[PDB]
Amino acid sequence: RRRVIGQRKILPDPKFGSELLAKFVNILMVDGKKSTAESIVYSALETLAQRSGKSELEAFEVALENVRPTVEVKSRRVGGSTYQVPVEVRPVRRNALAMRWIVEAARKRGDKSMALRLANELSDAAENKGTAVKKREDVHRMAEANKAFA
Amino acid sequence: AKQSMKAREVKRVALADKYFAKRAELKAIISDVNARWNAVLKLQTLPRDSSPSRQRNRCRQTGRPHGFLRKFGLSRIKVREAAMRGEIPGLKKASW
Amino acid sequence: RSLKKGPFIDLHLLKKVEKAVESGDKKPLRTWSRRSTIFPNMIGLTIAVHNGRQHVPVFVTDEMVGHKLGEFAPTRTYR
Amino acid sequence: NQYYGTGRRKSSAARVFIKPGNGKIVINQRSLEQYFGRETARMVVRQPLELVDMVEKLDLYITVKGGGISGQAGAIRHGITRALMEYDESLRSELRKAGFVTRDARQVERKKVGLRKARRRPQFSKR
Amino acid sequence: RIRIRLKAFDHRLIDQATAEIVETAKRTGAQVRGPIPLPTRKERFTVLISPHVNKDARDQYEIRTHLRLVDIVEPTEKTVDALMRLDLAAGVDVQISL
Amino acid sequence: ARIAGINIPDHKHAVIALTSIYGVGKTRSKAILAAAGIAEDVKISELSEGQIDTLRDEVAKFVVEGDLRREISMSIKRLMDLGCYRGLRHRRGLPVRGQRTKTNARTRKGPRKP
Amino acid sequence: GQKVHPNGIRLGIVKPWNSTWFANTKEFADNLDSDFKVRQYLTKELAKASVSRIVIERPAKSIRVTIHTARPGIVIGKKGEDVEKLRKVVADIAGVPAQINIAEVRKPELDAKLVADSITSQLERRVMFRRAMKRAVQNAMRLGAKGIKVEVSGRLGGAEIARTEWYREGRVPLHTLRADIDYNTSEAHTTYGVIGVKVWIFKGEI
RNA sequence: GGCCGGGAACUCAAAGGAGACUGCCAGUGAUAAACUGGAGGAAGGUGGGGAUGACGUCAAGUCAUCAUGGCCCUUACGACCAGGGCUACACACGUGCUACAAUGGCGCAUACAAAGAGAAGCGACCUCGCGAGAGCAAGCGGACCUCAUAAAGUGCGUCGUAGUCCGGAUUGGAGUCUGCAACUCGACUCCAUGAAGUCGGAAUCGCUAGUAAUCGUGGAUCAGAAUGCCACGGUGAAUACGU
Ligand SMILES: [Mg+2]
Ligand SMILES: [Mg+2]
Ligand SMILES: [Mg+2]
Ligand SMILES: [Mg+2]
Ligand SMILES: [Mg+2]
Ligand SMILES: [Mg+2]
Ligand SMILES: [Mg+2]
Ligand SMILES: [Mg+2]
Ligand SMILES: [Mg+2]
Repeated sequence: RRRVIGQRKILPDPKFGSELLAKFVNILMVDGKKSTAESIVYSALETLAQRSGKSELEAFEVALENVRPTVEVKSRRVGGSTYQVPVEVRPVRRNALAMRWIVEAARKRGDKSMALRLANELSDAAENKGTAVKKREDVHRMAEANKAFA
Repeated sequence: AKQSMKAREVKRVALADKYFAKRAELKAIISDVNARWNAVLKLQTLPRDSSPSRQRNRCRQTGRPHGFLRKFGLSRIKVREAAMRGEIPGLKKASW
Repeated sequence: RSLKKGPFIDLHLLKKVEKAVESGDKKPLRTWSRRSTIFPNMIGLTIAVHNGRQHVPVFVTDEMVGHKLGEFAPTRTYR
Repeated sequence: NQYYGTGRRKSSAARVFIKPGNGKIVINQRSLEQYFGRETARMVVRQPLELVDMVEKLDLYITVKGGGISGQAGAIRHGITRALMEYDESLRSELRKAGFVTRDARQVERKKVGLRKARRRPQFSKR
Repeated sequence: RIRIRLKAFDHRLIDQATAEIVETAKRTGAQVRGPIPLPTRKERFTVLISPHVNKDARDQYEIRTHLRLVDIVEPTEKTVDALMRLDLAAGVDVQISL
Repeated sequence: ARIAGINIPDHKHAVIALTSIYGVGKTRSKAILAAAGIAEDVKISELSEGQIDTLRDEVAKFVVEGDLRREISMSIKRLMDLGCYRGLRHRRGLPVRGQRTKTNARTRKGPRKP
Repeated sequence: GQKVHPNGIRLGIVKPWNSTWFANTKEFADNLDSDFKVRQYLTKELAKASVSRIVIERPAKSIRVTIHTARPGIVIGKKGEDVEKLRKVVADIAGVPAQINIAEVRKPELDAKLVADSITSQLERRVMFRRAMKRAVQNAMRLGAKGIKVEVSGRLGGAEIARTEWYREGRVPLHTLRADIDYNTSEAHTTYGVIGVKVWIFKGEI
């Protein structure tokens, strides 16, 4: 409300040193088990970076580039009616949502081990193939379909 | 409190001491692995209320069978009530 | 039934039941020591166990020994 | 000659001994790696070092206790950067500039009465 | 070679008893080990404040049992009795041992 | 192989497989191996002849499959036909371990009977 | 109902304990019981003694029992007679060598317990409940002090519906730990109902 | 082996003291209050959290803690004893614990903590026991001794997505211990049995940081029945445009 927090500075990626990558590990992290998280992020970040051949953060970026929404609808209760109005998503949010979607979808990929799942979803994303990108499509389709209010 | 009950406790106290205190030993004795004696094991039948696990402390001040604190020997209520007037030494609102 | 070593019972039933052993079977045995284990001496005897309401005609049986005279007299009334 | 640095965080007391010589690192009478080896921990310890040369700079004697893994590690890093000031009161400006000289006043909160975990308020549901 | 277990409820009091035992003992031979503090055991007490219902009430009290070590090194003939000539304060508690 | 009857566990380690034998758990299964002279990781299926032979022969000691599920019901009856609180409970679909009936007992009685 | 007990919330500072004596967990329990038995007896046997406080120290198997009465004369008796009398009883009631010292009083109109115990007594005397309030206040505020607050519970005048009365002069910051307030109560057993009483006397800040 | 002299440095212990005031800097604000950043500093904007709850509101709760006006019971609404009941079960509602697993299970190896409890107690060592536990018996009224070899975790290996080495309810057989006393109705151990459960509708709850989440630890009551309550520390997030 009146408050004005902001962006809680996150500790840079250890094996690398990228703030973005760092928060990506937290999103996947669970029960405050930060170690277990990294043990999964890298293992899958490697099995993929290998195939792509290019540096992790590149294949990583590309993957996100697809699962990157530009606009989304924001609920608004104005006039005894909840009108769904779309709006361009800020830069920071874009990366966040993407990462969140990637994991949330990767976690439920029915594979064998989280690592493998993550690796796959991360790939499929880099070419609108997995569920991550799917979300963005449904979200982006939400907008425009409400562009009237936009 | 219940006067009747209040005194009920007292009797169980005396008995437990005036008897088992120097008799209950029988257990670790003839009722334990040495020579465990069905006969002696049937003898314990006489005191009953002499058993220790028959008291209920009760608030010394009042008698509340529940709210109790071995330390002060008072009921959860009296403790607070007295502790405030400074009747209890070294006891005050704890915080940290 | 856990009682480690030593089938416990009340002195009452003992002194009374033993008399039955010799005097032979006869009238029941008004007893409240439902927490006492059954013995082969009272085997097929005429006993009686309380249960809040009154007593019940309990009769010892072969296997019916290592148990308590109480686990044969239901207490709570249910439909 | 020899220097000492306290350092502590999250109930984690550490004792560092800045001493000139290559770059040995022995914590609690054990190797740096025999404690944090192959773990994301043995990095913070070197942070103050990696920031002003090490391995070929000097060797300190670490003696930490109380706390935990991240606690120990974080604590030691404090003692080190702390003692460093003794050997050179100038490099501080930089150590501080990187959030080192400071002490994480962050500490587990006591479980308040009424709640379920210092903050966790049990659901009441029925309104 | 003689230990003195000093126990008081309030530090203000205990300190006096200590500074006293040591003060006098210093002029009777013994060099004394020193007025050591030692950890303070504090028993806490949580208890319901309101009678009947209202579990989310409760109230917390505590008892800080302060203590000191003392322990006089190189005791003396007069020293021992020199303590009888000085031993008051009801709030404090002593336990001289070997 | 039948081993004790029907039950033909394969692939799974000898220990974890043997447990399939109606009447044995991690304990009885883990011991029967060494006692017979069989490892743990050993796949009952991959095992050589004798490596399965001894099994049956040794498992013949403790009661299993039929006999167990068989006599096990007899003990339940012994007390039921007796008339003790225990048996009485079974013939009423109520817990004997002395649990609460007014609530939680779906495992004993079953799903709601509204 | 809220508001924490002042003398209790100040048991650490600006306010001394009424029973300063050490004791271990074992006998600490019983140690209070006696402390209790002696107090009531010392209170009953000393009705019109006008006693306010009653500290209790327990040294080596000995007892202190420092009485703070407004009328020591009676408490003393013919050449320490009354006092000596009590002492014996206490020692017996506690089963140990008990003593008893008398303490005067810095104006009763300024002591909590007193102003209370008194203001309540008046009620039983069929005095206008309201009058007692103001009466006690006027004095306290006059004999000194910087603040006072009298409070009579319900059933005033004998109304079918009990109602607590207010009234208070001077500043009485109960929120200030470093304020020192002489607070005490006393129930007035009327011909038809009890009547609680609470007195708040603020003498000085620090 | 701080083990021994020895050393009071360091950690710590615990009494006293210093330190933070929007005090200083600049900017917006009338050259106010303030706000917003910056410096310095362990900490910066009532530093974190406690304690502290105005006048009063609900004839809110409590004559079962206690006290008490009134009204009632006085070989009876009073008092004693054994057994039983308060643990009933076809249901429904609230609060919780443990699961549905591979961020996991299982085996072995193995690292870091805090806070507390204790002479009718904590109880080691060694002996026996599959184990609960038993025998003998030291030490400690306690920074000496004991409760007490923290869990997650880290290494290696196994498992292979299976109602599955998941999950444990249920029940059967046999036992340990507490107390006269374990049927009704204790806790736990051993073997066996191995359900539902595959992340849960409408709806709904808590939480803004050492918080949530998660993992262990102690205590009160107490002979003996904690997943409750109170408390401790390990690891350790996400998000906050805006009303
Ligand atoms: Mg009464
Ligand atoms: Mg009891
Ligand atoms: Mg915690
Ligand atoms: Mg305030
Ligand atoms: Mg009402
Ligand atoms: Mg009455
Ligand atoms: Mg109940
Ligand atoms: Mg205990
Ligand atoms: Mg316990």
